[PDB]
Amino acid sequence: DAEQRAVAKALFDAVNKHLSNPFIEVEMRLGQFKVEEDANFTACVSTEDYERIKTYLMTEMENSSMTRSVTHDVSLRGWRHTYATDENGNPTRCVSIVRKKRLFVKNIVVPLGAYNLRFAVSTETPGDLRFSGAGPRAGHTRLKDRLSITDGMFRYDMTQVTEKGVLMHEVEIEGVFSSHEKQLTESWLEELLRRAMRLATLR
Ligand SMILES: CCCn1cnc2c1c(=O)n(C)c(=O)n2C
Repeated sequence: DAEQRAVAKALFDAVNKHLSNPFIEVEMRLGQFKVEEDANFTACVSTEDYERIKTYLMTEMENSSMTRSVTHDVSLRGWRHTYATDENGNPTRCVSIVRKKRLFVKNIVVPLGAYNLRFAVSTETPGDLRFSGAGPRAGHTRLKDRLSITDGMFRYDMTQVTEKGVLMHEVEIEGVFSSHEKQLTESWLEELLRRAMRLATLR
């Protein structure tokens, strides 16, 4: 509690200078270190931990708005092309083209036995949609089966990502702001830690 307030202030003092940037995004990702060979941190949770997180959120947030989308992402020259998906899971039309620029990244200290937490602030700038002419297979692709639960200023994202045949499970929390420059405050960052720590320690 007392230390949670300190890290919330440390996060805010580092992110404060960036809130004037348009298209800024803030996220807290569950994950773990040294779970695949060539990577340091991997933003994934186990299959059964994903499921236990799901029912927790389904029960404690059953009153909240819930969306559900299947999309097909293509990484190409640093840009991410998002495609809509048909009944078979296959790409149709390109809906958005965005470029992600990491601004600030912080590792959150976590209780022993809980999932690691990664706090990231970045810009996701939309781009010229004519670049969809490259098609949905010009680069590495990820099929994303996302369940989003929006609760106030927080959006929980639970995603099954099929990539090169293997299916991974991802859990993250995003900020839902009308104006992040005015609404992302210390007390918001303190709550983000509270809610992320709850998911990370569900065992
Ligand atoms: C990479 C610089 C060129 N470029 C400028 N804007 C772009 C690109 C691009 O390659 N791709 C794939 C894009 O999607 N956009 C929006």
